Amino acid sequence: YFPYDYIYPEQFSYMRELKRTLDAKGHGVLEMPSGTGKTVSLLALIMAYQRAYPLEVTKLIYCSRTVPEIEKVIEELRKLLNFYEKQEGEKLPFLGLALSSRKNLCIHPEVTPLRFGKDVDGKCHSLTASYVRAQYQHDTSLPHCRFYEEFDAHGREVPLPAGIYNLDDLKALGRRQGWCPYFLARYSILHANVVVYSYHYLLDPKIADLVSKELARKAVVVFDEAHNIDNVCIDSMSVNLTRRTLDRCQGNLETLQKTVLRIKETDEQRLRDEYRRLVEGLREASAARETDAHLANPVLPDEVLQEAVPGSIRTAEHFLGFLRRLLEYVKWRLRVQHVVQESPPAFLSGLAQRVCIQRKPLRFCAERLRSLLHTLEITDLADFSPLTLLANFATLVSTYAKGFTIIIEPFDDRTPTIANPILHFSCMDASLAIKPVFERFQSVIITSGTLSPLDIYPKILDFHPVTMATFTMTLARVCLCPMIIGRGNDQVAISSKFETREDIAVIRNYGNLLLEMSAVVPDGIVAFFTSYQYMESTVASWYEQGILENIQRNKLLFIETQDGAETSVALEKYQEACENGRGAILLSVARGKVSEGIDFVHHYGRAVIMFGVPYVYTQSRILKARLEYLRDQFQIRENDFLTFDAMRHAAQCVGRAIRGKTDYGLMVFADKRFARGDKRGKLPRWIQEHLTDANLNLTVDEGVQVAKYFLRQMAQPFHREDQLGLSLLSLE
Amino acid sequence: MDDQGCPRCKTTKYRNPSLKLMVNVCGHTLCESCVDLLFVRGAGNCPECGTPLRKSNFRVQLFEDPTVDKEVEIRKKVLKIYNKREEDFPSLREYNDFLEEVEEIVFNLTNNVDLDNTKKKMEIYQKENKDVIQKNKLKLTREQEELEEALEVER
Ligand code: SF4
Ligand SMILES: [Zn+2]
Ligand SMILES: [Zn+2]
Repeated sequence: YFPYDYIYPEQFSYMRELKRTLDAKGHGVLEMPSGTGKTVSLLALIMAYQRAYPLEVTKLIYCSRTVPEIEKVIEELRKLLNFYEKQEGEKLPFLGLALSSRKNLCIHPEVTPLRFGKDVDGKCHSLTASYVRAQYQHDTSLPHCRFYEEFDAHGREVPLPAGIYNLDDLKALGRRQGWCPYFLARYSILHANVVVYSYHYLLDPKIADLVSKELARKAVVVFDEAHNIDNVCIDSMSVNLTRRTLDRCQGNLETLQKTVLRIKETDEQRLRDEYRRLVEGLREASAARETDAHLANPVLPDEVLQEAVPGSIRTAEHFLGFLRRLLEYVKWRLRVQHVVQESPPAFLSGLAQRVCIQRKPLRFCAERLRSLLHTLEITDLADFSPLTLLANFATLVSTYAKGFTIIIEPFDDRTPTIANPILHFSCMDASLAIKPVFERFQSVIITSGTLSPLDIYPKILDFHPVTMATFTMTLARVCLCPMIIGRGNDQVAISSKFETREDIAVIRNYGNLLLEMSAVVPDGIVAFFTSYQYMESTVASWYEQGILENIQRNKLLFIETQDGAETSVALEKYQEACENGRGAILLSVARGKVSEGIDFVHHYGRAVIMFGVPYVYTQSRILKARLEYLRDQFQIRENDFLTFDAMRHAAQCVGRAIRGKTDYGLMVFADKRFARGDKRGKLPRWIQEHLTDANLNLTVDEGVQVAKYFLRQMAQPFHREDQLGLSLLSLE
Repeated sequence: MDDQGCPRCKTTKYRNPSLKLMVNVCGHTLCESCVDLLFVRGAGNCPECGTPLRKSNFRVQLFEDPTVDKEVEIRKKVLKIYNKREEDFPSLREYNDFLEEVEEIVFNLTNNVDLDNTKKKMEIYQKENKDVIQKNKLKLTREQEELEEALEVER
């Protein structure tokens, strides 16, 4: 038993769900809204299992979606370790591995404070296993990467580290006795009772290593916030190419020609000596760490990538074969970007007719390009990163162009103009990135609160026998207060799904309701719009009538920008004003950058405003191809897929202001489209406990009076309310 | 563009960026200006050696296809007599070891190697084989059967 939070009851329902998974042995779906303790109650049942002496093989890899939430999972798992470590008396060891790669890497001051992740890790690996593997020992070239050599020493040895560590625990241990996040991460993957990281590593058929053994029906995988999986399984394996990246790929390719040209006959013989070893060999020592950086296993739903380096017989012969893959690609890409065209067999069959080669050297050219510089290795990833984007695009053609498509949007179509052309090559059936995950492990359990419409869940085409919702029995319903404002028989103008600045009735209603809510909300207000086009037209219209000027009198304005550099500095100013002075207001987009995972609470933003249904632009041809393929599997579900993606992002912007129970958040759906759809693909605990009362056909005048009930009754819960259990589960 | 040279007129690339360039059989690049200028003066002779040009064997293009002279010759030698070898070898081989010789013999053929006379003796060896074209005829017949079958489903 884990004495901490009051008993609803809730752990009794989560205990039965974890028992049928091991018996049925399949994927399970569990609804865990943000209003219920999905961390204290979950981690209390998970360590009872870590002590499963009977259960022969028991694992957990647990993920999340943001780098702060990793740390959140850590700390919460810390304390439940604390208490029944105290309670059960004699403590058995533990490990939870927050495995953060790039952005949490290097302790050398020369390397660390350059801003990006990938390029600087290329400088790191170029130093470690490109200059100090080639120049294998020296005095200046072979840089003081001294604790990699300390890893060499204690990787020969056997330590036993203590427990689950933070991200900064491993940097502080970097200073003291913990070594490299990567390499200690390797030694601790060798035995780890719990590794916590992001699910983007597993759901990416490229550099995914599965960090598992050869067992295909063992281990336990637990996902977190896996509601938005339809796009991750497609955007991960998606590849693209622009004229700017293609121009740099051709410029850096000429530098490689001058490297081989200046090689005489003595050094040239050493390059051909390793070519024979790679053919007769198959377990090369370079497959331990350099595989994770370069394209590891692009054919994840198939087998591993290991061939007898085809398409090469000499060193200079491989350069001409790769040069034809660049001089012909620039001639085929520029000729198809003149007009619009969408045909998967146009690029697959067109490339084979021009370049008269086989599908074997074009498939393995990505791995051979990395091994080409391993022999000379005097290079570095800064000059190799533009060459990787071209080799990654060719890999998705020899064994993936038989089920994908090519979208060409050159002349003004959600893409840059003629100054920077771009082509699209994504997927449709979001199941190729999750099928190897279900086959490599035993059972995978996803935990999402906003994922409530389960009728559209078979989009992934995967079985799910474990299905259960969550109601959370609560005495006082002052936790949340969903409200729907849609004017009605007074103006009926509140929706704008295909209108820009043609009318001023809907824009005026959005400013009149927001101005009144800015004086009654006790803290901050976190509003969201539809897209970037309708958001800029609404703010610009308030400058003429004089609506945004009155908002500046009370709260401070915060609008999401476009660049990622000015976005991080804008959120820090919002968190400082809401905690020190008066809570400000957020005017962003439902799919912007403050909607992925901010975890803002009461002292940051306890009010949620939704301006219309957050739909998507289906007129674009980058999304129509993803929906056209659904008609081959589901004909009648051509419209329900758009409703799911619209209500999922709407609940995601709502399921963030509250985390425990005493947060008391407020959400507003100021749109008339929320009429009958609020009783189907919505939260089951909102229909019976909130949406039962008549509060859907409200207007601007009525929406303020209803909002006063949540802002006035909230002052009563102050001393004690729903306190059941008495730290003993009520003897249940 | 202007670094590869120009035969007769020599003053054409500096007059129009979108110039229509053509190729031949021996391995040269002549624009559309040198085609009409040489016909009114002579005929179809190579400006360097002696290659006759009788039939309309010119590939007109304005996208500047022959960028590098090394990569344009290896694409024509394979789709001539080496493309037909993609079927005879699999009928006797058993492992991926002889396919490296085909990729290697076409790389050195451009760099002036005496082994060019060796491959010419195999073309004159046997005079009865045909094939290749007979294989493409079966693929076209099966394609028309699928279109007719797909049309019946629509009906
Ligand atoms: S290995 Fe550990 S130390 Fe050496 S570069 Fe990468 S981080 Fe910096
Ligand atoms: Zn000319
Ligand atoms: Zn000639």
